[PDB]
Amino acid sequence: IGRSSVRPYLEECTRRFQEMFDRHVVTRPTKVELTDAELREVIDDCNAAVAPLGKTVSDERWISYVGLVLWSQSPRHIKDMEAFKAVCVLNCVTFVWDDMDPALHDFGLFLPQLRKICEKYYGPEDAEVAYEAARAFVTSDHMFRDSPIKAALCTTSPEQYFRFRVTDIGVDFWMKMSYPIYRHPEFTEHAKTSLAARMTTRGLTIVNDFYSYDREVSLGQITNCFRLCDVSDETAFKEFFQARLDDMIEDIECIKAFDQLTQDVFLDLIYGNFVWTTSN
Amino acid sequence: DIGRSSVRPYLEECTRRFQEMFDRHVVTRPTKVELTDAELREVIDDCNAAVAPLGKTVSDERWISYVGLVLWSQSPRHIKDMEAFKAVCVLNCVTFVWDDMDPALHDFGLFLPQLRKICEKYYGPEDAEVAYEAARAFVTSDHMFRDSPIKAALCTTSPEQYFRFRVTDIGVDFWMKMSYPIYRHPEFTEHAKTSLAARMTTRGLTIVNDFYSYDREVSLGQITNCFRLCDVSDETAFKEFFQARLDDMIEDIECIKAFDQLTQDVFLDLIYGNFVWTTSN
Ligand code: NA
Ligand code: NA
Repeated sequence: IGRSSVRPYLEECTRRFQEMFDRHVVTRPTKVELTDAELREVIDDCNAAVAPLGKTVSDERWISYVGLVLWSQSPRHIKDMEAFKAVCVLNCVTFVWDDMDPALHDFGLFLPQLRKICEKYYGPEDAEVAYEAARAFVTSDHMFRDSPIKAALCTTSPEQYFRFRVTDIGVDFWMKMSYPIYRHPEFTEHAKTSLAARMTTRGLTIVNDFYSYDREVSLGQITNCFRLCDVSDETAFKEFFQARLDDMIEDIECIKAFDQLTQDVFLDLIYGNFVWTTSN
Repeated sequence: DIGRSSVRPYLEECTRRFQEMFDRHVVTRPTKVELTDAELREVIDDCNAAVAPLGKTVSDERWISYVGLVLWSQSPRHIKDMEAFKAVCVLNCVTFVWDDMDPALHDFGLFLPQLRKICEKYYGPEDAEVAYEAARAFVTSDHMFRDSPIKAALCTTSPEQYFRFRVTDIGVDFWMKMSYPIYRHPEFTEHAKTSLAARMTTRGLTIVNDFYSYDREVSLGQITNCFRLCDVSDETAFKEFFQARLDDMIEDIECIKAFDQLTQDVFLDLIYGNFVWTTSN
């Protein structure tokens, strides 16, 4: 699996993902607009949060990361741009954290910076919800490095793998820091029960996994669902890829039973993630 | 008509096969946490206080029957905090009583402050907020999904969509988020807080609960039961579906054995203890 690649399938799978979204989601992703002042505030807060780790990060790097939030959130339904900036900052600094050598992970310096971001942008209750989700996420990543649990869950079956990824891909965290953006009671409850995360995990993870496969297997990373099939066998791969598209479609069609605003947000997230993933 | 279907022809054989599966795959027999008379009386007093604003009188016998689920399903070897344990006893019991009420009588303005009072009595400041939020989210979910098209979609589409809904709906995320203070075990605490603990144990709990509640639930039009996804009046179709559900339980148990020893003891004691309590009452 160390020298395997999905490169033969890259164009066809991209085309098929886009065809699926065009058929099943229809509504095209749009990019949330930040003013120059708002982007500056976001970048200032990102830099302050990773400064204690000695990180200098370029504006260009921060802006590439924040594009995920601008594309994946749902601009029609935004009601709180302070929460929106918080998600921009939290997303960005977690990306930088996840790219660092783990041996330099100083939780004592980083967790208080996450808390500071949450207390700046959210009300008291929401700040605790967002902070706990951020804490749980980065703590999980640390716990499962070389854990037998990760090996068991990621190699047993797609169901066990996606069960691990509800947390490990970050979508529970994303939902629990994003609901204040929308101030929509139903969405808030689905975020807090993690049903929102459970409904969107496969569509986010399958896309992310396909486009990270070559890099991740080159680094010995096992958290990728395409490791569960023999990608070098075109027949096995196409069968597995179709099964994953079927998973995404079943989730999308189930999401359409949610209330209109919630379904818009869930579907914008899955489709926006795909656009951002393929653009950068 | 599914409203008249029954799993009664399969009751004995399925009970035997569940027990055979647990004997082979979990091995360690459930044991009952012991409560002193004083501790049991404190639990019952707090249960009665919590539901008194609703005008509910409940008998000691009824509370003790509910308490038994916690005494059987928790893991006595690993207990470190019996205050947390009493909290789970009280929260389990009052939630059972709430769920058995006519929903027309659900006064959240009266009930939620009583849950908060319980949490603040028995837990530290941080844990009290975690347990209360999970209790709040659970009872709020029940309210918002009554007659919801989301419930219909998730519960009729596939077993995977159904179990995704039941991670919350059957209460196991709530259970884990009020139970981790019992054990003060850092790994378990994190699995409870990420809800991986709930996701690992949902199928084993739900399949057992669904099997023994089927006749009751279908007679009331309740759709939250995985055996509605098969034709239980066709023996061949039922046996195939039941085996598939047993396979799900086994795959989860075998995966749970990859967790650290204390965590896996707690997870497996929960699934197997739930089955013992379910069949005894
Ligand atoms: Na968008
Ligand atoms: Na037990």
